Amino acid sequence: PELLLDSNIRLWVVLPIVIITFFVGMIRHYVSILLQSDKKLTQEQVSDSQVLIRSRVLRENGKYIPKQSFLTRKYYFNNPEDGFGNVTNVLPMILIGGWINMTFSGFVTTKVPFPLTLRFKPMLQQGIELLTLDASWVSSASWYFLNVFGLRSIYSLILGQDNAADQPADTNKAFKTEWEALELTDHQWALDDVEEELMAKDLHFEGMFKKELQTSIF
Amino acid sequence: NLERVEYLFLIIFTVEAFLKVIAYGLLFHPNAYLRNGWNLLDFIIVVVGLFSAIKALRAFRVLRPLRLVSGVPSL
Amino acid sequence: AVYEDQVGKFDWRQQYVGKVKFASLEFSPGSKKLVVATEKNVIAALNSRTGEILWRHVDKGTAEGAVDAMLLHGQDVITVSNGGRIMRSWETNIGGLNWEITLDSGSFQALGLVGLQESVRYIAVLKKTTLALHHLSSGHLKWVEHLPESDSIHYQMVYSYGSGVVWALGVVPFSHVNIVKFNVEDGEIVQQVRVSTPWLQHLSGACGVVDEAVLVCPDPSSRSLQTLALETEWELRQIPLQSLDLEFGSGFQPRVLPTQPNPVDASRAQFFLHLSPSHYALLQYHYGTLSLLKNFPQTALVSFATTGEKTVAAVMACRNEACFNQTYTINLYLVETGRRLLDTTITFSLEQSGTRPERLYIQVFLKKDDSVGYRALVQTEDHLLLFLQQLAGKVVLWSREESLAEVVCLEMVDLPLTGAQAELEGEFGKKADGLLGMFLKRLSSQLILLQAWTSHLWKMFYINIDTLARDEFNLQKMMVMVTASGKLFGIESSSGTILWKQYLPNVKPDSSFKLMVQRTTAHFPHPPQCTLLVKDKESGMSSLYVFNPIFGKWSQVAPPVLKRPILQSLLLPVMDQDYAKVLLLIDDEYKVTAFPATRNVLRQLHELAPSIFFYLVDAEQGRLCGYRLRKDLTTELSWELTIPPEVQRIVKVKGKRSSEHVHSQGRVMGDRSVLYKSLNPNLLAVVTESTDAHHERTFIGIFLIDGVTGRIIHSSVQKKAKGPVHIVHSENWVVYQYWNTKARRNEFTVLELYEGTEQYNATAFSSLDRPQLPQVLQQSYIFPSSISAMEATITERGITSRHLLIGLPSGAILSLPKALLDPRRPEIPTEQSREENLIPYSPDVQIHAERFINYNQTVSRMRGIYTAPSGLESTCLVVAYGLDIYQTRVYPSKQFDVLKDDYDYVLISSVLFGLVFATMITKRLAQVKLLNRAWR
Amino acid sequence: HASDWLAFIEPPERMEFSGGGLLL
Ligand SMILES: *[C@@H]1O[C@H](CO)[C@@H](O[C@@H]2O[C@H](CO)[C@@H](O)[C@H](O)[C@H]2NC(C)=O)[C@H](O)[C@H]1NC(C)=O
Ligand SMILES: *[C@@H]1O[C@H](CO)[C@@H](O[C@@H]2O[C@H](CO)[C@@H](O)[C@H](O)[C@H]2NC(C)=O)[C@H](O)[C@H]1NC(C)=O
Ligand SMILES: *[C@@H]1O[C@H](CO)[C@@H](O)[C@H](O)[C@H]1NC(C)=O
Repeated sequence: PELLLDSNIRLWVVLPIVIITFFVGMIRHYVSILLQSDKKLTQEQVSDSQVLIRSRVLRENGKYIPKQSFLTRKYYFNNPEDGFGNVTNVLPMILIGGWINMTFSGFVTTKVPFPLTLRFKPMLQQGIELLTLDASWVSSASWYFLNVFGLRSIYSLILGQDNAADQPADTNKAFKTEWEALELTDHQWALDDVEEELMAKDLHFEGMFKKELQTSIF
Repeated sequence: NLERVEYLFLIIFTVEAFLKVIAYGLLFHPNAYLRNGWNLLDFIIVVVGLFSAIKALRAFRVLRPLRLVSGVPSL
Repeated sequence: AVYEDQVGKFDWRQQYVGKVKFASLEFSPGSKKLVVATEKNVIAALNSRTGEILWRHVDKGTAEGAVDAMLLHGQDVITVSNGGRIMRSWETNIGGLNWEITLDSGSFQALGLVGLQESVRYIAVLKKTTLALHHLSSGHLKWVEHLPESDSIHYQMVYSYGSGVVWALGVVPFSHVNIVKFNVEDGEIVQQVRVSTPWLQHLSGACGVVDEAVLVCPDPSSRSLQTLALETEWELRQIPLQSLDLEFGSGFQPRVLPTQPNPVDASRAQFFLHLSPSHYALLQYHYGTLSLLKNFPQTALVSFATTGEKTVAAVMACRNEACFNQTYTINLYLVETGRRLLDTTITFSLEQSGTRPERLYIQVFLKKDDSVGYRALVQTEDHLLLFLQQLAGKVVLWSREESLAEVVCLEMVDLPLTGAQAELEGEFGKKADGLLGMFLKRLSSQLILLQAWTSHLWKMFYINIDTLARDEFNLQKMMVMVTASGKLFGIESSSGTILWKQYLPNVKPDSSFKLMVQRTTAHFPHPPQCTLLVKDKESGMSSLYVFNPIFGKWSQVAPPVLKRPILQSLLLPVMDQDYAKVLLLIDDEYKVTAFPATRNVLRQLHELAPSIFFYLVDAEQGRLCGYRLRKDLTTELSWELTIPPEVQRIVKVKGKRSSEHVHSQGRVMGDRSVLYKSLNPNLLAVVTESTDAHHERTFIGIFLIDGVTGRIIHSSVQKKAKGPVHIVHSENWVVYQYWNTKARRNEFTVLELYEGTEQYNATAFSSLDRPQLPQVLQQSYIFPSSISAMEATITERGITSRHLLIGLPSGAILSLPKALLDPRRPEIPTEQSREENLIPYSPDVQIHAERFINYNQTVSRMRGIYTAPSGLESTCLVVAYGLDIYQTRVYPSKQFDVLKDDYDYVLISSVLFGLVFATMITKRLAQVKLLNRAWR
Repeated sequence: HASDWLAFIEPPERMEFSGGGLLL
């Protein structure tokens, strides 16, 4: 094309950036896992949380029990009960970017295969000092940042779940909120006409007596 | 460049030796092969330090391949 | 350079001195020196063991620095120069200076050395009116006397010895001749003698003094010799040569060569007589009798020398014949009796076809076996110096090519493509068969490449003209140099080793040269081809020479014969079917000649005639003319301009380089707008100087003209200015320097051209369809030095920044950014200036030592700077030629294309290994922590 | 929307050729 490049720069400046950023991300993930947190909770907190979860589950699924039991539980919960670390996550990114800019900047790295406008030029050519060069040619720092940004999906794929990248309050308040939310719920039984639904068609006794009765293990 | 590569080799060997010493304490020494490796490492670091402060002991580097038999099974 | 580490890795310098005029070799000779003076007004001391330079002194290049006379005495040298005005005493041992004085007015005639009582203590200087004696130790004047009858008698010779008196001889052609004897101690005119000679006309170049101050002159008209004893005679004595049976040549001037090894005692009684071209006679004089000691017919050169009390002559001739093999023999002879000294012959030869020696200087010494060994210094016809010794296989000790001190042309041709790849082009990437063939041959090629790789690693622990191949970066080229003496050199551009030489016979000292590269090395079946045009100054005859840039041999295709004087030349970009660019020549009758004149070229010119224009400038009458080519290779006048020579005179005319490329078609000043440049490809910049030399009525005029139609795009005059003027005209701008007399300082002036805000036509540029004048912006700056040369860097695509290379008189070369010389720089800073990122105006440009491209490899008397692209977007090749030759490379934009030479592989490997190790350790620690937390 | 598309403006070409100077 326009410029003639030395193959040595391709062999010795392109790959190391990718290797360094990949392994830096992996190390960041493993270190973040290593010292994630250590939290302890007292008995009252977990007991109250379980009570709140039970009340929420009652409110959500009271439509599968007889109405008398639902209202018996609703008489309860109303009178007696409800009423009685990062520095290593972000700073190493900037530090490594600065170190790479220090020890690698000063030459053309590669070129994107699609045309761009002059708006792209100030971002992709931090190190070079030319004036009329096209915006497709990129510097080393821009390539490093592009490589950093374009690895979230790869990290999510090759590594478990998603990591290695950047992006109750008051018991009485919760008790009052749940008391107010539960007061407007009414029982709606879901078994009123189950028999008629069952009687519509014959039972599905197909594909049940295939194979053979198991004899022993394996 | 071969002079500088010895620095990397020495530092990785000595960090390995430090890990072993911390792990075992006063049981790394009684083993013969561990003692041989530790003595080789000590000679190498001593000669490197003496040379850096200011070539006969370099032959002790030739003893390095023997350490290969210290860990490989069936040998 | 920079960093003090790349010193000598890319640059190289060669030093030179001009053609020898005087020389002196007699020395201790324990110290090995050779003091020489050249025609370039330079005096140097060369080592004799190797031929290097111990010290060198360069004077003014004009006629006010010519050396008139040179003498040696002990360890000191005496020089008379500046038209008989300045006398200097150089200390040879240290290279400094003992003293320097100024003589009175007059014309120098001869320089002599006198002494008294076996001790030399005075210097005698002769001028057409007077004679002066000065002290030798300090140079203080002793006395001056006026030569009687100086109005008509032309005095030409001075002779004296240890007697105590000084003679002075004057002649009037075909008339009386006068001899006046003064006394050294006081300076009275103690004797006068007059004689009559109606047959001679010269005294300096024909007569001589031998023995006890005896004057001897030849006479071919009387066919004899004339002698006169200046001591006790007052009449001429004639002696015929029929006794010795010689014969003067017809239409030739005979010469007499005496010798005087010691200025104190008398001269030797034996002397040489140059009788005919290549005819000498060693004769001996004794009391009015001449004895034929020896004769030498068909001999080239003779010389004298003396060691201790032995005087020895040296004779150079050739063996067979216009000598057959250009092979010459040098023999030693005793002066007392004509006799060869056995085991002294030296045989040498000259490589060039039509050269021959012209000077011979001999240094003698006494050997251990009481023998007389010697060495010789020979200058050939083409400014080549050879130092010959008395060995068998090492007859040539060293040689120097001193024709390279007057380089007049220069070109760079890239080396031919490597044969191992040029021929591989045919066998690689070639279609052979269907879809089943190319992949099979590709995998076979991969297999053989693997085999080559394995072979290369197996050996890890186990300059010829026809092997030249270009580099991958094309950073090595083939410099082609043309010298004023008529010699062509083909030199490697990487180490400065002469690869080939060629000679052009019968080249006048003030001819005009112009060469252009016709065909390059990008077409294998055809050879590269270059052409050289030489025009004679006086006769006006013009000639062409076609040759190969790589080998130097003349091509088989015979160039045409130019029956008329050639006015100008042009090199079209139209290529023949042989990929040779067509060349046109316009002669004195305004009809053009084409080369090559093939049928295809003739048809193409017949089709393309009305699109080619010639412009001619006559500085004598200040008249510019412009013609248009017609269909049948005839020309018709199109435009004409006149500048009255009585007010202004043209000094320069500059056009843009035809092999440059402009990258951007406009400039951005911000706020989403573009200012478009006016890139006229036919613009001409003409510089004129006023004819009024007064310090308040002198001016320099600048004209920007169009070469096709003749419209004067711009006219300007700068007042209170004086030449010389150095100008650079490039893609969009013009920068010229001058001298201002009212403030007495050197100034730069920059003009820049811009179009409007909309392109008139973005598809083509026709000079017949541009009815709108451009916008011109001008500015000026102060430069605190003088300038010897100026040039601008070039690149393949014009992407890198532009720099000006300036050659100062001291010897250094300065690299000045072009962005500093911008007419748009504001005096009052504004917000728009800030958003344009423009430096506020400053009237002075500073010179820093860090900006020199040559650290201390200074070039003396610089005359030219040449720049080459060198197949890479960040490097440009620079060659500066003056008295010396210097070659280097420059990167204006810090070499963004090639990896830095200080790359640390070990650190990269160490950091990679450390990252891998840390990854492994952290993974293990995290896994163990999770496992231990699972089991509480 | 100007000051863009400038890098895509390929240079035009000459329509005539001229050479010479001071008399040789
Ligand atoms: C810009 O200049 C070019 C060169 O003259 C113009 O192209 C020519 O246009 C004429 C008529 O306008 C045609 O007859 C020629 O055949 C064209 N020649 C070529 C080589 O294109 C072009 O029209 C001009 N553009 C404008 C806007 O005036
Ligand atoms: C021009 O400057 C260079 C600077 O490098 C001089 O080269 C140095 O010379 C000194 C004295 O002999 C040596 O000790 C250094 O080793 C030289 N440097 C290098 C890189 O070789 C050079 O001598 C100067 N030119 C002249 C004529 O003195
Ligand atoms: C003398 O001439 C022969 C050919 O006749 C040539 O080969 C030889 O090189 C010549 N001598 C020298 C010194 O060039």
